[PDB]
Amino acid sequence: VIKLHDLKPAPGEKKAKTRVGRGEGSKGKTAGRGTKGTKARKNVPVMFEGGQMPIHMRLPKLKGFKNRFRTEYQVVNVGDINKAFPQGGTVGVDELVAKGLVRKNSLVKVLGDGKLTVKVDVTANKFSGSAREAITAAGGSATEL
Amino acid sequence: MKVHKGDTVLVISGKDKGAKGKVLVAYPDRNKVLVEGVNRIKKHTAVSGGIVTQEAPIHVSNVMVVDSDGKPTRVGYRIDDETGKKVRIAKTNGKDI
Amino acid sequence: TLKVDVKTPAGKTDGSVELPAELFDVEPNIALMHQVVTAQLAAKRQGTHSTKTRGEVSGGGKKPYRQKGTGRARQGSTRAPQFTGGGTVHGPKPRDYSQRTPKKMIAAALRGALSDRARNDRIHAVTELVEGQTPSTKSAKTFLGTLTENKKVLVVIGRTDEVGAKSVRNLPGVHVISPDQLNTYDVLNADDVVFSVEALNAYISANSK
RNA sequence: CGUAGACGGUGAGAGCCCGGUACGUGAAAACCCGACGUCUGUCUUGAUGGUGUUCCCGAGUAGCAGCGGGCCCGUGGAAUCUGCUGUGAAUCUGCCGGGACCACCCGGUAAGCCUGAAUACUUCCCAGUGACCGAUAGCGGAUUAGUACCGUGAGGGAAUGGUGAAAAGUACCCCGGGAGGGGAGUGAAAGAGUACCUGAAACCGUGCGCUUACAAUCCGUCAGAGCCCUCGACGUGUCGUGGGGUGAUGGCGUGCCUUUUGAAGAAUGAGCCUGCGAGUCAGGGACAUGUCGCGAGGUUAACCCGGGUGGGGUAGCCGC
RNA sequence: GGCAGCCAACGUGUUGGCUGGGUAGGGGAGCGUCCUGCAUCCGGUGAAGCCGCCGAGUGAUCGAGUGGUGGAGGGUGUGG
Ligand SMILES: [Mg+2]
Ligand SMILES: [Mg+2]
Ligand SMILES: [Mg+2]
Ligand SMILES: [Mg+2]
Ligand SMILES: [Mg+2]
Ligand SMILES: [Mg+2]
Ligand SMILES: [Mg+2]
Ligand SMILES: [Mg+2]
Ligand SMILES: [Mg+2]
Ligand SMILES: [Mg+2]
Ligand SMILES: [Mg+2]
Ligand SMILES: [Mg+2]
Ligand SMILES: [Mg+2]
Ligand SMILES: [Mg+2]
Ligand SMILES: [Mg+2]
Ligand SMILES: [Mg+2]
Ligand SMILES: [Mg+2]
Ligand SMILES: [Mg+2]
Ligand SMILES: [Mg+2]
Ligand SMILES: [Mg+2]
Ligand SMILES: [Mg+2]
Ligand SMILES: [Mg+2]
Ligand SMILES: [Mg+2]
Ligand SMILES: [Mg+2]
Ligand SMILES: [Mg+2]
Ligand SMILES: [Mg+2]
Ligand SMILES: [Mg+2]
Ligand SMILES: [Mg+2]
Ligand SMILES: [Mg+2]
Ligand SMILES: [Mg+2]
Ligand SMILES: [Mg+2]
Ligand SMILES: [Mg+2]
Ligand SMILES: [Mg+2]
Ligand SMILES: [Mg+2]
Ligand SMILES: [Mg+2]
Ligand SMILES: [Mg+2]
Ligand SMILES: [Mg+2]
Ligand SMILES: [Mg+2]
Ligand SMILES: [Mg+2]
Ligand SMILES: [Mg+2]
Ligand SMILES: [Mg+2]
Ligand SMILES: [Mg+2]
Ligand SMILES: [Mg+2]
Ligand SMILES: [Mg+2]
Ligand SMILES: [Mg+2]
Ligand SMILES: [Mg+2]
Ligand SMILES: [Mg+2]
Ligand SMILES: [Mg+2]
Ligand SMILES: [Mg+2]
Ligand SMILES: [Mg+2]
Ligand SMILES: [Mg+2]
Repeated sequence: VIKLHDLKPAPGEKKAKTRVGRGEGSKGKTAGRGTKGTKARKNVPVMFEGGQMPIHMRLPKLKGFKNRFRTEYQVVNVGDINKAFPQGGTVGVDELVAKGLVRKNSLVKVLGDGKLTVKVDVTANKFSGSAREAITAAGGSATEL
Repeated sequence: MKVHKGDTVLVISGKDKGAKGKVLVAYPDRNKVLVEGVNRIKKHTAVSGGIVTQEAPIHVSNVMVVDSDGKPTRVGYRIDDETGKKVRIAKTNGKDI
Repeated sequence: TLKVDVKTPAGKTDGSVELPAELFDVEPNIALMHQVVTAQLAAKRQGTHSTKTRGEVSGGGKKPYRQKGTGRARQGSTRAPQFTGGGTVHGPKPRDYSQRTPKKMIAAALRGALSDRARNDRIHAVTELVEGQTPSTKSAKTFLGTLTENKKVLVVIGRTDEVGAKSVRNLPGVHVISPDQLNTYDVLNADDVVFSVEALNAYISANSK
């Protein structure tokens, strides 16, 4: 028997809003700024530390460039494949998308950190030596496009 | 407005409720109607000066037209297919007034 | 797992309706439903109100008088917040309070409210409210009076049914909502909730799909 | 009663009293957008697919040199666009773009012209809405309002709403030259009489109780006799787990806020009251703290459809 | 004799041990006003505002506690 009357917030979900400079009983005459000063009037810049050159100013820059033409992939773990494929078999980009391991559009790569014990046929783009050896030892195949 | 000159009206509220009277003039601009015998007042006039009694206007909504049967009644309207004139209707009986 | 006898205006039972547990048997969540209803009212409210600040009032952009020699207190503008008839210190602006609530939040809150409703046994089945091609508010009033005695009743009617909605519109303590327009605020507001057969079927199918 | 229980007024909270609301109807004449019959204009001297070879397709332009602007680009290694000033190209194995630069391959044809649809804006008009204000607020302006008034100027710029249900706004008599008043009457009330609802505080008195004219004082507090009033039991006043108003007389006693190491300070501010007057606000902005759901998954913006807060929306986002 | 914080034992809040002066400043828990939601209720047999008396709370206060003016609107509760 709950009406619109019987609606209550969670305990502690509501914290009281502080009214600053609303009487000397709680917060008075200074509003949490204390005594006189520029912090008592407006503010201080974040990058300003008293006139001396800041830590973002007396430090060298990092060398080298960012390589705007970088090609990006996403690793898929052999152990994760083994866990998600107890039965095993052929695996492809659509299958991995359905399994939700990588983004649908993104391009995939695999590595052999985990262990494989189920025959899995892997279709991918870039293969590493460890994943290749794991696939070969698990009695399966893995072809790269 | 269905409360027109020459009609007979019955007072609903006020000290003169339940009394019958005859309408004299109507003020559509302020929707106030003047009926003799109701809203008794006293006026002091000095030119030859004395106490004189005149009729105080009453708001039109406080009266209803009484029918020929002696019963106050709402007013409806009908359309005559002969000429196209509009005649008022006593709602309780449907007769024309 | 609950069953309700469908009822007819003639007073005869039509069939049976099965209610799944996973939709109407969840434990109530007072905090969640409170948050959702608060967001509902926050969205309902319109944020149209404004005042004029010191920079928007008319005229008085020049110094009232000289600094020294006047003898009175120092002032800078005729329209300062200290002055009467001047601007306001912090003036409100036209604004909105739309609060986005996640779909699981709203769905879970509605499901909790409906589960509590089914627990309190205020859900019913009606094949049709009034006779077709004849809107009659009096017939609907008599039907609802016979069916229940609570002050407020909520009825869910399909969109294509117009006569029932038109007949039931005028009465004040009763409210009508299409099954696609059901919301937690109206669920909580009314005392009794009634489902039409088509509306309940559509709602259940949409939930299960 | 209700397909109308929106909203105002009527002598107090009215869907059944009226103004009116759901719902229907209705235009002689005029205006803006939407079809349906003389007449006008073009070409069917034209059209479609098929085998080799001998001035035009936008010029003082593209581009270049200097000097400057605007794209994040502030002469930096500086592409692209534009402009001022001088020079100045080809017509297709011609060009310029592809972020000082080019060989082979790769994509488009500059100096000519216009073109609806998504968008921004609201002086004006209509219909509505408001966890917007209710007369020092809200537009300066609910009222002679951009009026009075100030300034010869560009201009600046005010204050001033409420009788009552209706004027039924007090006949008449008396004091007074009038102003002003007292009765009598109107009205529910005149402790609503136009200086008009409610009428506080600063403000100015009257009457009553007590105190004070040997008295040295941030003016009060703690004791405290007397006088006056009050409540019960008991008689003429006396006590009683008594209150009230005054307080003669003794102890203690240096206003408040600032800024200060330091203030009663002879340091600053306040003549007083009534209101007005100060951490507010927007962002898929960011961090950390409680709270809620799912979970290796968590989720949406803009936008589409419901007089409704709902349903859709995988573009992105954050860790794995 | 009473209130309040921390802590230990046991319990579905009692007992026991300590602490409680504080500006700037931090943390925690609340009072009151206006405006909305709803369950509902008060009010011309007198609401709000106005002026007192008596009470009660550790506080901002409260009294669905009453007296004189006033004649038209407000309130509990949980929320925002
Ligand atoms: Mg200092
Ligand atoms: Mg200071
Ligand atoms: Mg400081
Ligand atoms: Mg300006
Ligand atoms: Mg001011
Ligand atoms: Mg203003
Ligand atoms: Mg907020
Ligand atoms: Mg109404
Ligand atoms: Mg009532
Ligand atoms: Mg009303
Ligand atoms: Mg009426
Ligand atoms: Mg540059
Ligand atoms: Mg360049
Ligand atoms: Mg060309
Ligand atoms: Mg062009
Ligand atoms: Mg356009
Ligand atoms: Mg006022
Ligand atoms: Mg002048
Ligand atoms: Mg009388
Ligand atoms: Mg006065
Ligand atoms: Mg008055
Ligand atoms: Mg004295
Ligand atoms: Mg003496
Ligand atoms: Mg002294
Ligand atoms: Mg002393
Ligand atoms: Mg002394
Ligand atoms: Mg102060
Ligand atoms: Mg100093
Ligand atoms: Mg100091
Ligand atoms: Mg000093
Ligand atoms: Mg002095
Ligand atoms: Mg000095
Ligand atoms: Mg000084
Ligand atoms: Mg001082
Ligand atoms: Mg100084
Ligand atoms: Mg001074
Ligand atoms: Mg002065
Ligand atoms: Mg922030
Ligand atoms: Mg958090
Ligand atoms: Mg949606
Ligand atoms: Mg203890
Ligand atoms: Mg302390
Ligand atoms: Mg402090
Ligand atoms: Mg009364
Ligand atoms: Mg009374
Ligand atoms: Mg009272
Ligand atoms: Mg009154
Ligand atoms: Mg109120
Ligand atoms: Mg209250
Ligand atoms: Mg609440
Ligand atoms: Mg609150």
